[PDB]
Amino acid sequence: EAEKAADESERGMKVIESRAQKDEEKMEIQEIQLKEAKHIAEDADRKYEEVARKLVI
Amino acid sequence: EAEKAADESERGMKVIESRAQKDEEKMEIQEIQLKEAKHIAEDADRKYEEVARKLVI
Repeated sequence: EAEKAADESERGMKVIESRAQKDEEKMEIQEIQLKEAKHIAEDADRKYEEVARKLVI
Repeated sequence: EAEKAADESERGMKVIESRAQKDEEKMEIQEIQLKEAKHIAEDADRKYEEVARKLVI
């Protein structure tokens, strides 16, 4: 009985760990995309303010 | 042997569940901030285009 319980727990542990690792990898990719979005936002903001100042002059 | 295996399996399942929930939260917040940043980027690009045209005029 204990052997059966241990094997079932082992299988559940392995599958849940695999799914967690894959979702973690995708989360890392999402963070990379967020960083790129941050950079694009900052660059565009600088563009806009510079152009507005030049237009005023 | 079975007792020790069961204890280790329980601890591993606990830690994997905690890490999985952490990953889900990170994925959610990453997606939210990503969408907000993309919308801000769209707004900035539109503003840049409009002010550039006015500047040429």
